[PDB]
Amino acid sequence: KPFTLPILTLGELSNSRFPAPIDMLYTDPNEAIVVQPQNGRCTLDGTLQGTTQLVPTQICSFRGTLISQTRNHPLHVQLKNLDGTPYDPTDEVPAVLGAIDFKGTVFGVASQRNTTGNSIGATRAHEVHIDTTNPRYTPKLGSVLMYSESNDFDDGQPTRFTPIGMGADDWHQWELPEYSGHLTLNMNLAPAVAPAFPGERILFFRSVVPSAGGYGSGHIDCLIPQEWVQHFYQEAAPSQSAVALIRYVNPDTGRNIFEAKLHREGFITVANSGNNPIVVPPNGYFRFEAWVNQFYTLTPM
Amino acid sequence: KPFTLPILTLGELSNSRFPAPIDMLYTDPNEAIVVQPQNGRCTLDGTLQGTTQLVPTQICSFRGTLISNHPLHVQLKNLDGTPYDPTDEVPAVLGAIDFKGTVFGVASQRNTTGNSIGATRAHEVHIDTTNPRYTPKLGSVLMYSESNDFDDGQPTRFTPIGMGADDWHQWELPEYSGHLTLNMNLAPAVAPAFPGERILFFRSVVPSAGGYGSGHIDCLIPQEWVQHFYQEAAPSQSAVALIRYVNPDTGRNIFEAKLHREGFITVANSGNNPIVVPPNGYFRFEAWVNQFYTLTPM
Repeated sequence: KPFTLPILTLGELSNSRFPAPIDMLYTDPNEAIVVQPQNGRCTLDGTLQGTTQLVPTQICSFRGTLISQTRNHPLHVQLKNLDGTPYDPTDEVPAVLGAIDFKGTVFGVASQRNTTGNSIGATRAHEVHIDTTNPRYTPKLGSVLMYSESNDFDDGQPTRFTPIGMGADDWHQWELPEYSGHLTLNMNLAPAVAPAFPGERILFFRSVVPSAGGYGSGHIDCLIPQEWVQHFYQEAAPSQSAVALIRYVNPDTGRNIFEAKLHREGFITVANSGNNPIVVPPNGYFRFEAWVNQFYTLTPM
Repeated sequence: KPFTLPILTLGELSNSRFPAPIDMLYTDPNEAIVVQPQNGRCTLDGTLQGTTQLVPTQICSFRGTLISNHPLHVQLKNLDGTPYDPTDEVPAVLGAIDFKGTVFGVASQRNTTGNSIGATRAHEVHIDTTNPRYTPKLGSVLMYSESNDFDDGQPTRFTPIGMGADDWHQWELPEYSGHLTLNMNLAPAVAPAFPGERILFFRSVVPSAGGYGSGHIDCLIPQEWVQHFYQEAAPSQSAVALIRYVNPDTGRNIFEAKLHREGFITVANSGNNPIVVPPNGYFRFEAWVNQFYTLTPM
């Protein structure tokens, strides 16, 4: 079964680490870096890793039951899986699938539709935020702590968190949260990735997301788009080497814009050409060319 | 080139009319109906119709510039950032809300001009698509917010969340150009062609910001099918593709359905109780058939 990439253009792709469209391709203009995101992790032969799940509108969402305590009002959410199934802390995953995979304050909307009590079916929804550096951000243990200026939430009722953007100018998108709290280390992580040679840089799919105040830039970079995650998962094409050579191509004219290494682990490196941003045709997209090895030398893009 | 369906399960699929996961399959428990949604419209050979675009998180979103219950007049652009041309042969800007109701969400800004370039803000808003100023075909929509903390002249984004009031009519199209200028370039209405058949819907249950509204949004095919048909562009060998909902473990056909070339599904009405399907099941293409194929009662 031949390995293939989706033929969606840049403006037709979705971020795999935040529910947003892709705005541009991006490489670090200062240096090469090492990253370890947990959403948007899928090998080329279709193995999901980290906290990666398949629904693009559920990335960084939470689902569960509100638990009352004992101005910013605390809202403890006892989690279930985003697909409604019970959450099992013994699963070999870093946290509930879809959990926020970086340090920062994410603002969004928490909503409820009552299933028990005297008002079954009654609904409410208000802005909330989740600080993933809070010691009660414990999605591996099965709970997160939200905060809201509204106390209009019903105890014991189903509660969904939908993320919107930056709740504060405090994002560190490559710093993993402590999924089990201050005491216990992270486990079952998707591996860290980095260029294997000097002169190479990871190529990111960059989105710019909203912010509820301040001057935060709103950058979220993913290794592959969510549509690629869905594609590899379903195709499960055998990887014939550690490195697939791919080209950003103009499908109308056949012109090759630049070449890149698509690693079996599920991320892209390009040869550093080291200045100001990447210009690609809006009708173009990546196309698989051949299976190569690590000793392939990339032409500066 | 053979026709194929994605193998994603129900809980792995996205609604094509709202940014939400699919919750269940659904048919009308009383009668056959006629529907004409404008999002989630794609023929089996990959022709997008209506206001359908490809990004699943952008459905029912708006993008534009704030011009001037505090009213927020938004001059629209396309969701992919390109300018919006009202002369395009579309019912409205791609991704626009395609039903009558109050949709609540968050409006956000990041300043690009003035003395505070880069400054941001975001607040809950709602859009009443029955408002005379809901005119996404002309290129503008009116939002309302309890906060005044918005800067005019600045890029403005609306992200939908759910019901702003218990007033949804998901099959009643809005007046995209206002009370004037009846809708144009619409994706066609669809309905079962025979008695005893019903349209099979992919149903989402979305949030609500007050009241007892059910939150139902039904789509003809999931957004992943839209993306898949668009890329594959497999020629339709007949007007009706026979598909079966299968259990991949056992290979058992749970039920069969007609997948019409226009891009919607009908099943043989079996009356009673909501639909029981295994979590690991998915639709797969079986063969090309015609209108005279008799579906087994679902």
